[PDB]
Amino acid sequence: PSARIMTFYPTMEEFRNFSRYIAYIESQGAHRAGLAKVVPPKEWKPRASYDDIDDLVIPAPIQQLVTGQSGLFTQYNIQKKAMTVREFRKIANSDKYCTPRYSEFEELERKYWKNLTFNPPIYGADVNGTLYEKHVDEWNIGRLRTILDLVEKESGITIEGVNTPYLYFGMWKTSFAWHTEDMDLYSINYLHFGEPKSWYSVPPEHGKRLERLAKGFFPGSAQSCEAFLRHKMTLISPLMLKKYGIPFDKVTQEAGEFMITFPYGYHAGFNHGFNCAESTNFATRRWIEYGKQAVLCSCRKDMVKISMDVFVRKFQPERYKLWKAGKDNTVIDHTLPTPEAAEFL
Ligand SMILES: CC(=O)Nc1ccc(O)c(-c2cc(C(=O)O)ccn2)c1
Ligand SMILES: [Mn+2]
Ligand SMILES: [Zn+2]
Repeated sequence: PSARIMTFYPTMEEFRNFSRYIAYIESQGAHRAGLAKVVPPKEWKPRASYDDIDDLVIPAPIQQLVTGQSGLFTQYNIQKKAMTVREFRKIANSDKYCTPRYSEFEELERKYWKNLTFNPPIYGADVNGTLYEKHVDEWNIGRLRTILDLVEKESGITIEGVNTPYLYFGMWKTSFAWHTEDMDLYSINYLHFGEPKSWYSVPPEHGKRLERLAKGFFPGSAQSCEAFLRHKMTLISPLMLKKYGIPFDKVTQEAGEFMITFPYGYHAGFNHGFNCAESTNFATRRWIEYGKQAVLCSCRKDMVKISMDVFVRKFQPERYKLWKAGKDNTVIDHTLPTPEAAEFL
């Protein structure tokens, strides 16, 4: 109602059916913030121990160089040589790169935005893989069983990090820039272990305002691409958002907790120290209209585009002809929960 980030605490019985619970948190309005936390039942664990992954290879570690001032920044991601987790961790916990001393989140937050452009960190990002054991059937990021699977059930198409899992090994001050998901999908993020990850979110109903702000500050960027925020290079501080009246909220994700982003929910954030997160995209019936209307990067060829055709055919058959003819003028109402939420309404 205030479009603020909500947190949920499912029972183990509730935790069993992933799609149904997302339908439930949406019936509670969680999607309005564009971001929600889910704390799993105490009984649940995805892997017995994380002690046997020191030899896992991070194929393409990136150094995050950041340039900018007064709350506006551009981030250049520079690929470094491959690396084992053990090698990463020891860099991460080294004195040069480890978390500074701090009392409250607010202080660490100030330190992040103050030292953003100094001493570039390394982010072990976009590693193909899962840390779930094969037997875990609840909230398994490797096989969430949502209608996004249609991309690989009806079509034979695989998209790394999108319907397959990605691992993110973070250290202090590693960042994810402001962005929505590819095709404005949902995403799920599970923090396996380590120091926290802090998130900023803008409600989907005020997302355009964020985009107008960004276009204002980066007009050359705006001109050379229709959706340059999809480059995931743009950092904008909470003080800049507050100054220009963009509504937003912030939340800190601890180890063992899930974050869900919702369609067209802009988010950004940073890692507090050494940690590991797993994520992928997923969809619900509500996403389809977002997919249909998503504005994509127009300046790169290696970017993610999902043929919406099969989703329209299967879930909106009465609109298929109209859509295919270019006359579908459905307007998205960001406050409405996905259809599956009828059960709880
Ligand atoms: C390097 C890249 O393609 N960026 C990217 C693409 C899609 C995403 O969902 C995220 C992302 C990453 C995180 C994270 O690094 O923890 C959190 C939320 N979103 C980051
Ligand atoms: Mn994301
Ligand atoms: Zn582009």
